[PDB]
Amino acid sequence: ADREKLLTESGVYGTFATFQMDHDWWDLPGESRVISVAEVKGLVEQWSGKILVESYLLRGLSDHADLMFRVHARTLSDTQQFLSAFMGTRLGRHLTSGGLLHGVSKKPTYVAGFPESMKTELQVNGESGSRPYAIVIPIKKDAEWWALDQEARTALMQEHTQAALPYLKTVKAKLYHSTGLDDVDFITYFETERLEDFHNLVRALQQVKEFRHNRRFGHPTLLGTMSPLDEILEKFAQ
Amino acid sequence: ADREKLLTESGVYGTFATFQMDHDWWDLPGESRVISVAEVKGLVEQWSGKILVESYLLRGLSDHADLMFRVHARTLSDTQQFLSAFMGTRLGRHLTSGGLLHGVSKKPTYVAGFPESMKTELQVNGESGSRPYAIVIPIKKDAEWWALDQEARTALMQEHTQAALPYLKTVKAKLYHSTGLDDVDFITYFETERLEDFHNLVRALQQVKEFRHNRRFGHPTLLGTMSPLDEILEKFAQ
Amino acid sequence: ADREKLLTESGVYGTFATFQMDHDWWDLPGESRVISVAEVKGLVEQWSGKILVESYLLRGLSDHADLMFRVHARTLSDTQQFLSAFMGTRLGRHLTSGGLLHGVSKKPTYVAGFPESMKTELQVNGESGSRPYAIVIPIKKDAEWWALDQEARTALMQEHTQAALPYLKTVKAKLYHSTGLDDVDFITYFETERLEDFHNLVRALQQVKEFRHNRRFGHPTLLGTMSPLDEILEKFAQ
Amino acid sequence: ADREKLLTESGVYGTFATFQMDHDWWDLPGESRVISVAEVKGLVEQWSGKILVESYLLRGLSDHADLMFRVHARTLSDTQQFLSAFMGTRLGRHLTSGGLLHGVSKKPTYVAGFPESMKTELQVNGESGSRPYAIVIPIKKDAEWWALDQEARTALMQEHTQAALPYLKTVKAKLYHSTGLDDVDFITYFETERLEDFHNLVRALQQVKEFRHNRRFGHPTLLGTMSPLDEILEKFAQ
Amino acid sequence: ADREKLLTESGVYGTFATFQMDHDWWDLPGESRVISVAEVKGLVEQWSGKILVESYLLRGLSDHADLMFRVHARTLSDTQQFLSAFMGTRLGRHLTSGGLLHGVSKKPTYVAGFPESMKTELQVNGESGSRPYAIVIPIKKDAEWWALDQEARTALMQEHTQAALPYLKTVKAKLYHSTGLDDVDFITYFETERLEDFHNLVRALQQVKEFRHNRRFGHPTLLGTMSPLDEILEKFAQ
Ligand code: HEM
Ligand code: HEM
Ligand code: HEM
Ligand code: HEM
Ligand code: HEM
Repeated sequence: ADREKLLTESGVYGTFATFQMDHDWWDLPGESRVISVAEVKGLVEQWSGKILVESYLLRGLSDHADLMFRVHARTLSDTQQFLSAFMGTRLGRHLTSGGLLHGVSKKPTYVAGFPESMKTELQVNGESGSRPYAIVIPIKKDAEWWALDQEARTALMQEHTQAALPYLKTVKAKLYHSTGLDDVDFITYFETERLEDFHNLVRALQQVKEFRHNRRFGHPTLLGTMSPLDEILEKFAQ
Repeated sequence: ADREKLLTESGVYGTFATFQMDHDWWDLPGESRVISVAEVKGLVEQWSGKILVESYLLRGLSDHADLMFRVHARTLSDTQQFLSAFMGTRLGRHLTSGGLLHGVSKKPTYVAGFPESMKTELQVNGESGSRPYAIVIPIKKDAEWWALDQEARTALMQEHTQAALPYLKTVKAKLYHSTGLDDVDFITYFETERLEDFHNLVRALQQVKEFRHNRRFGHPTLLGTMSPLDEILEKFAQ
Repeated sequence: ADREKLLTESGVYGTFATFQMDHDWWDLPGESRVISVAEVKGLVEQWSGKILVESYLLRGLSDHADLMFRVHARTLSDTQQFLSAFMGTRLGRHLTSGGLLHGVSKKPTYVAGFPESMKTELQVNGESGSRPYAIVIPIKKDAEWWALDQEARTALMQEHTQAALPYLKTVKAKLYHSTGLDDVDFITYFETERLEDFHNLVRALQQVKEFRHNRRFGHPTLLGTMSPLDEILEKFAQ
Repeated sequence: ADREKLLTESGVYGTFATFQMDHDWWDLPGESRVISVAEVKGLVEQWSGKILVESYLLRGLSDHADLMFRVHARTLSDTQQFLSAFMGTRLGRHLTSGGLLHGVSKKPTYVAGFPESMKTELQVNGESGSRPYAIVIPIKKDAEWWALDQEARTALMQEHTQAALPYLKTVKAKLYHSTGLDDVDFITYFETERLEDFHNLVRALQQVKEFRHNRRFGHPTLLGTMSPLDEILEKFAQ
Repeated sequence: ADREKLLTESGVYGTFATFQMDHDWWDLPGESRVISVAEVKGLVEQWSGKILVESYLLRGLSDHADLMFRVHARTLSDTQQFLSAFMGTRLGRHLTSGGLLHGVSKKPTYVAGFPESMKTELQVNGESGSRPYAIVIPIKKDAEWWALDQEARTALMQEHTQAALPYLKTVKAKLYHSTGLDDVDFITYFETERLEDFHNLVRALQQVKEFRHNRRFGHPTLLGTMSPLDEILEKFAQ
């Protein structure tokens, strides 16, 4: 059950790591490539004790990116060790590291102050399907947002949540608190089988006032398809 | 007829994919290059069932770009599969992927609220010629735009449309709704045999108020000439 | 006389194309380099029917640039074909394409509304010398500029023109209308034997109000020396 | 004891130097790599008279960076000579230099003007552990900050200090005065065993008014693990 | 004495050229590298008639840069010819050219309008030492600055000069007028034996009003050590 503990509980660090495959990877024979896929596969299993790693095919959906990992760990030391080991494998040595972002999952700041009916809706179980699309949008808030007192922010966030409620059924959302660990305040992560819903979700949110306090939004916006690592890697060994 | 259903109907995803050819492609003999063009040509025909692909020569018109595809598909899964297959062909292995943008085609938001005579003019058949120039300008709206109510935006869009009406006859326009799928809100796409008209069209639009709510406009602005894939690729195999 | 028709008449497209030579070019023997200069020389002659090409030594004057062409053509199709052919020559295959900008030459928008004495001074023949320095500054206007009515813009332009009049004799100026063909509204081009004069010219213009409506100015500012192609290329074949 | 004099005394220059390992490093045999690690190790020891160098593993924590040095020296001349020597070693020749920033340590400008109890708290010994995480955030103040008089700035800094006091015990902080030696005003450096606390510390500080006078903040924000040089380099010679 | 005429007189153009050494330079044997240093050394002496060149070790002090020349010439033609010949030497062919900026030295615009005591202090001889640190900060003024009349700017500059007077003794300053020749208005250049003083100088200047009319400041800020060309190049041939 500890797999779920990393995915839901607070205190857990989440890292998003992007990679792009070099040209000269394909100058390697398909034999050696398949051997290299085995190494990576094996390294991940070795770390299955200390961290949970999920993989996404970004190739053909996000610019300048083929692969993303989402890594859950209780210390970033562990995530560092893993990612460094990964980048050291034969396969990793032909990758170019793109972006890298960290944030901790936390007990919610505002939700207690929302009405009880809104709390009930937030508990009712949302999207949960196999091989969803996944989106990742990093966000930095403006100075104005921190200047507001708690009551003001709580009210703006209630408005946010209200706009989003109709999309709970078809879009799963997870929030990571990132300030100080890199150049952004939050990493937002989403899963959905229907991208048009996620698009409508973001359009709904562009109406709420809070959404203009986002000094940075995307850059990049990462789009991909969530899949087992073997499947993604096996595609590269052809 | 399903080819036109992808080009006109709502719900269809449109992807714009840019590529640049490596120096070392030309270090390959003209024989192997012509072989490689056959592979790509064949791959596209294999996907002719599930997607429609159109090609544009950007070399010599847009900076740092040789080729662009506009890809229509009902799911971005299919577009992903295609693009990844493409990038894997021998030809694709010597390409560097530039930008990548997605947006869904939608039933119009404001046009119902326009006067009847304007609706008639929008129906009257515009530009439709062979081997036109094509332009692509990605756009992100400012926060102020979303703060406006529906009535205010409808009025601003009627003004936009009015400015553009005289150009219907010589410029074809298509709009893709992109928010959430990448870093922009819209992808605008245009065809014309006379670039002067398109330039005059944009100047006319720079007068309307709405046009200042474009927090981002171009970067890149892509200019090319639309042509059959064999013609473009054949040029690279010389 | 048609050479002058391309340089002065309206409707003519002007393209500015920058290039930088790769390190590995020099790894080629001086024999092959001279052969390659012949090929380029020959290609230009073959296009002398449909376009006019002029060349500028940017090496040592503009950062990250060795060569610039200014190409006049009546369609960008023809400019595309040429530049693509050029980039295909053995010499072109060792070049890295820098920036690329287009604009059409047009009948003047404001000059009719100026006083008659100012019209006469604008007619009086300015600088025209061999092997001048050449400068190219791209410009994008701010939203405020388009919000102004014609009367306001004509008055601001009369002020611009007034500031510039004393420099007509030692600086030649040409303006290209670029909006919609790339990320800028204008391409400005100048020739002078005395760079201090051009520097004073720009200083004089930084006083006029209109000059603060330039949301983008330069980036890059291109400086070079105008010369026959054979002389530039010959220098690289040593 | 002079090691501590460099780390705490005023007048001492501090340099932060980032590096990333090239792909072709791994194309060298493990033999030669181990040789190369010996050379660097030896160079550092030769400079142990004139400078103190500390090392941080950025690989897997900061994007596009594997290694950082923090170098203390009494002249930047010495730091120059060392870094240039380092970049010349065989290992250094397969590195790509990322960012580089300098600042001098100074006697505090505002702390004398704080209340006595706050001064006592600042003296009380904070975090001091082995192999901490390290963070580095470069900062540039806005024009408004310098326009304030000394009294206004003292008051805003007292507020900053207050917000940060609870974190003294679990976060060590060091400030370098950087204006004029590069494009920023300050380099901030931190050590902590608990990244959660650092994150909370930055959140607490986002409430104070002074924190909005930071025209630039991060870009990059550097995150790593502090460790002996032999251990980091050893990792690369596998 | 004409060496000093280029360094002090008006009308003289000054060019700042930055370079970085390729990895593959060190793949050349130490024999060939020392031969290459001879070539460059000789080329400089051949141009000793027409231009004065001074060299600076940027490696280890400025990011992404190893070498800088400051070149004084009466025409930029001569600077262009030199730099191009330089970049063509075997040594220059393994260099990557970084930034490049030009500006003319001019008779002062405001100093006549200052009080007489301030004029006397400006005459009293400042810093002049061997092998100083050198700093170069490019500056672009904001639109507001040019909107001001001459009296306003003279007053703002007197305030600048007053803030700076105490540093005349330990910092030498030189100003180049750059508008129109590249993307900035001024190139500022400084020599000092004590970097702490220069830092304090810039801090003192950050309090004057004029200093917030700098729309761009640095990017880059170049820091190095001034030395004979032999010594710098010799270091690279080891
Ligand atoms: C799927 C529907 C969504 C729901 C139900 C939802 C709900 C919430 C809730 C309840 C919070 C408050 C967390 C707390 O109390 O600590 C929150 C925060 C946040 N949400 Fe969403 N959200 C949704 C979609 C989105 C989207 C699409 C984005 C942006 C792409 C987004 C961006 C954020 C950000 C940046 C915060 C943190 C703001 C802050 O605490 O200062 N959310 N969301
Ligand atoms: C060729 C003639 C043109 C016509 C007839 C036209 C017409 C329209 C119409 C009717 C809409 C509203 C669609 C809806 O109801 O959702 C629209 C939207 C839009 N148009 Fe155009 N347009 C033209 C050219 C352009 C050009 C040149 C651009 C920009 C390069 C442009 C940019 C946009 C954008 C960004 C929107 C989305 C507005 C929004 O919903 O915020 N149009 N256009
Ligand atoms: C020889 C000195 C110059 C003269 C005589 C001159 C004259 C003019 C005139 C008459 C126009 C308006 C043309 C029309 O009515 O369509 C114009 C437009 C323009 N000029 Fe100049 N100019 C000079 C130098 C410059 C310089 C140095 C720059 C900037 C580097 C510049 C930037 C522009 C721009 C961007 C426009 C287009 C403005 C608009 O139409 O919205 N000019 N110039
Ligand atoms: C417990 C941790 C911290 C403490 C105890 C602390 C305390 C202080 C104190 C006392 C000063 C004044 C130095 C003087 O008077 O000359 C100062 C300056 C400064 N601190 Fe902190 N701070 C802490 C954390 C941070 C953090 C997390 C940041 C930013 C990420 C930061 C940014 C700065 C900056 C930029 C200055 C210079 C302000 C100026 O002189 O304009 N500090 N800090
Ligand atoms: C020894 C210290 C300095 C002294 C004595 C000094 C003095 C002066 C003087 C007298 C002028 C006006 C000359 C004229 O009439 O054109 C001037 C201009 C200027 N100085 Fe300084 N300066 C010093 C340091 C600096 C520094 C550190 C910077 C920036 C890093 C700087 C930036 C400028 C700029 C951009 C101008 C041109 C202002 C304009 O004409 O718009 N100066 N300086």
